Amino acid sequence: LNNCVFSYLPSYGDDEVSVYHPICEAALNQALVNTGLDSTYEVVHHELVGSIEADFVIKNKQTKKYLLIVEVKRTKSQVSSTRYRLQAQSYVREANIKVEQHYYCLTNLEIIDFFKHDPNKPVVSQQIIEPSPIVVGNFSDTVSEFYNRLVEAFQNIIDISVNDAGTYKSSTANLVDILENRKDNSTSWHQALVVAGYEYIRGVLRGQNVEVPTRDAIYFKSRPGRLLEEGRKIDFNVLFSEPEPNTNDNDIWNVNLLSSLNDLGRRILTGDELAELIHDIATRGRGHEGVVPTDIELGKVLSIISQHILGRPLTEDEVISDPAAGSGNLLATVSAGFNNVMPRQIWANDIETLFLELLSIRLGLLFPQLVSSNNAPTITGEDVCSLNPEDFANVSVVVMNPPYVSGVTDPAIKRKFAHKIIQLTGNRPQTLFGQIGVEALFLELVTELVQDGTVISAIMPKQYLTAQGNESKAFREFLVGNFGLEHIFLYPREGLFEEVIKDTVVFVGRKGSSVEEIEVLDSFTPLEQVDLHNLKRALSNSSNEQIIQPMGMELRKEKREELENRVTVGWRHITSNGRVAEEWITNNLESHCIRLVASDYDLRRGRVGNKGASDLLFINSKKKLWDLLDESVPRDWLYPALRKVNEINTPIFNEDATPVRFLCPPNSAYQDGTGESIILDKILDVYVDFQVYKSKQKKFEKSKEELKEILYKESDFYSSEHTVFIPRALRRSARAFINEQKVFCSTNALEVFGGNSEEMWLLLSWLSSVFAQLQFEAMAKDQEGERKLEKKSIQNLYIPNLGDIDDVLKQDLIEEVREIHFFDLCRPRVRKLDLLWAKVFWSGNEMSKTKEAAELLEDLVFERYPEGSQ
Ligand SMILES: Nc1ncnc2c1ncn2[C@@H]1O[C@H](CSCC[C@H](N)C(=O)O)[C@@H](O)[C@H]1O
Ligand SMILES: [Mn+2]
Repeated sequence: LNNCVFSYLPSYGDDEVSVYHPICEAALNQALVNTGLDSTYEVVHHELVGSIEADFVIKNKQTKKYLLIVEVKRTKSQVSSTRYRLQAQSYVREANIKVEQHYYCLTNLEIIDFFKHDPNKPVVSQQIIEPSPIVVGNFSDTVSEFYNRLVEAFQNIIDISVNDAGTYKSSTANLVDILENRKDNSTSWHQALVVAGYEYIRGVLRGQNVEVPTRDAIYFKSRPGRLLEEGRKIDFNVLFSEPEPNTNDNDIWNVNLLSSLNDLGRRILTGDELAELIHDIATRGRGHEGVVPTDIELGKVLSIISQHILGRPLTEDEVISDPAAGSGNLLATVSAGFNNVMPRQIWANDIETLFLELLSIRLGLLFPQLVSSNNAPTITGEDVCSLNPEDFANVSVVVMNPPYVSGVTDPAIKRKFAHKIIQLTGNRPQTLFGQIGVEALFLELVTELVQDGTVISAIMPKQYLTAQGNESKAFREFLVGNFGLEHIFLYPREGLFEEVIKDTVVFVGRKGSSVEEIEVLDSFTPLEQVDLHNLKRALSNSSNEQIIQPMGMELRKEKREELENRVTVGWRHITSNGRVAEEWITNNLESHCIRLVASDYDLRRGRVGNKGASDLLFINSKKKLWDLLDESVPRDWLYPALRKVNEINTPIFNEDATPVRFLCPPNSAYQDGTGESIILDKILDVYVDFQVYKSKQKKFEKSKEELKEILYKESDFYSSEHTVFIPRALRRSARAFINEQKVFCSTNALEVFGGNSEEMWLLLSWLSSVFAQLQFEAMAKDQEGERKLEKKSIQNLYIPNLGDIDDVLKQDLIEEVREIHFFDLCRPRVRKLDLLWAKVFWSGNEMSKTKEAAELLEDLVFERYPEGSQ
């Protein structure tokens, strides 16, 4: 009977996992029972698929293959969004051979969109399957009717998937086609959007009991000028402008397509569907791109933060602006969070004129009860460098996801922004130093353009927080200057093939202010899990003394003086990433480990080559000397050596690991009469002559007698079998190695010794894991550039209790070392070695705790050394 156990339907602001997921899960299960497919298929919540986690999969019990992937979102605008449709599609691409059928689904429960991934036709809107979009209802509906309809829709979708009976929606496809062919013709592009938009707008508005002109577009086919006038009576001036459609248009006067668009409007009741569809096609000369991909969850949080920095109500004359509006998603989301805004207070601008219509459509239908011929958003298609302070006079809040170009700045773009800033301020840009990015110039230009007190919220690459180039230094100077930084928001973002990523940040300023303490807001939780009601109240209750933390987040305060004085070095000190990692290590690793210093092992800095004559000790390190000497040195006098920690690149430190050699003559080479002493005399002779050759005065004083003694001494600093070596300085590779035979090590590495073969290989296996590396990055929480750790800090590393690993596993752990290289710290990946080690610490859950360490490591490394991720 579909008996519902739920008392309420969600609110858009409810935590997705806590509130939406149980409803969706109960419905999927019921759908399997109703059709009797529960004998064959199971519902799995949070299914790990490669490096990502799916909200729901319908999974075959016997084969473990995927019938259907279901991704849940909170809002209708999210379901319409190409970004989130690509995220859902990604699960099918990541599952590949584990797939039964290529069907996937995106839903906020109110609306279900149903798709079939086809690798030979990857464009999302080409993949919508009939009868999407399925309108289940609205969250203000009676729960039981709504729940029943949810169950029936899932039943339909499951039946179609299991039989591979899906059919691609043709109208969507026909409209995509029409627009793709008009992309390079602004006249016909616009003409198509006039007709299509008229029909879609009328559907959205009629479904919401808003009065619309009663005649359908096709009625005006012979008099299209009338279509323009009929549209203007609703609003959307920039859409309902010239040029008129042509009567002779071979594509747009199609009853089927036009009805379909009107119906689509009736179904969605939002401007989002059509706007996203247009944006996909228009944004094909990409880019067009900005700092982050579409993030509606972020936009919702930004809205709350903006209002809190504003610190007062927005009056009726005050405007909310996005000067590089793009798709309109961010402006639409942020605007919607201001109760009582009028359509006339929203201003969207973008240089790309192909976005004009879609911006009109999205933002005009945003407030469907209010939009009219006298009350509509302003939509402009101007380069920011053409705008003037007067254009921003009424602007009280700016939000932006500024243009970003992942590569090398176009100098003509650079110049165009710089001149405009010079013109406005009389001075060069505060940000234009080093290898400038357009995003910083854009932000600075907008800042100069607005009035004091204007709230400016900008999404920026996180590198700006922590990087040490002159461009990041100048940027932080800008932030605590004119920009009037008040708030820093740190959050995790979602990627196509990566669950969480901390590579972006939000900077919120109030122009011309100089607040004493700057807010730092850190979300430990993905933004979909943030209860928006809790956050609203946490920010506005946080008085002077008592700082109230929102759930899954920490709010802290930093003194401006501290950021001002730490502008060259960076603001890494403000992030919590190092603290949580220290906590994670303590709650998960410490009980089963001991500190290296407590253990039986000895620690010692590499001894070789500390007291000069490096070029002789490492006979083959210098090419010109070696071109001379190579024919003169017996191969068995050469021992594998470490000078620069860089030259090894493998866990096994032997002759095959490195070409670098140390010169160790045998004992008989030092006594007189033998042939060995002869061989050595020859060598030293040629060495002396080359030192002359290199000398400007053709002089070298030091005798063979002395060189003999140095070589004899340094020979005694060899490293015993099964030493494990720790580089003192690393950039990007997780480096640790072991030797099997006698080697020589420079001062550039730390030596660990004392154990036996097995104890030593196990320690190497540990050092090669994400867990040991995590600990290193934690000790280095206050560093930039290379990670430099000496005996002092490494003494304190936690190493696993020897008597805690089972003998089979010990054998698996050592073995695994034999089949790895050095993992990339900027992009760690969970692998057998880590999972193996995970068995020592956890029964629940190996994968998920190993996946956490990996993510924490990645985030810490991104702070210390960004460039490895670009
Ligand atoms: N020089 C310039 N002046 C004004 N706007 C610009 C610009 N260069 C790029 N832009 C715009 O900056 C935008 C990046 S932001 C991407 C917008 C995103 N869809 C959203 O909802 O926020 C692009 O749309 C691009 O057209
Ligand atoms: Mn979800």
